[PDB]
Amino acid sequence: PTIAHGDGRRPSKQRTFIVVKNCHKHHISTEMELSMLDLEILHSIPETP
Amino acid sequence: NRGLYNMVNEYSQRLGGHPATSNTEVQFVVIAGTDVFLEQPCSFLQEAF
Repeated sequence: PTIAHGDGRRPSKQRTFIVVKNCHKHHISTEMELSMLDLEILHSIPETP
Repeated sequence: NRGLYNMVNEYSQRLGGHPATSNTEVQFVVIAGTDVFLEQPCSFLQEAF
């Protein structure tokens, strides 16, 4: 909104702002390793202590 | 030259006996100036520091 005036100016009419904000993106990632000797025997079934 | 009741009325009555424009590169004089808020006590009592 604005103020009306008594004295002379060229007054602004009803202003109205439209402002948009776009999103960001963040792509966080890391890397782990796993030995195949801990993956083959993981994918087997043992019967030995 | 007028009396003390007249002197501070004429200093308070939005006279702008020697005004200036607020935001310009080189100092001017305002014409049709009512939006700018300015009084000059140096121009009221005729003295510089």
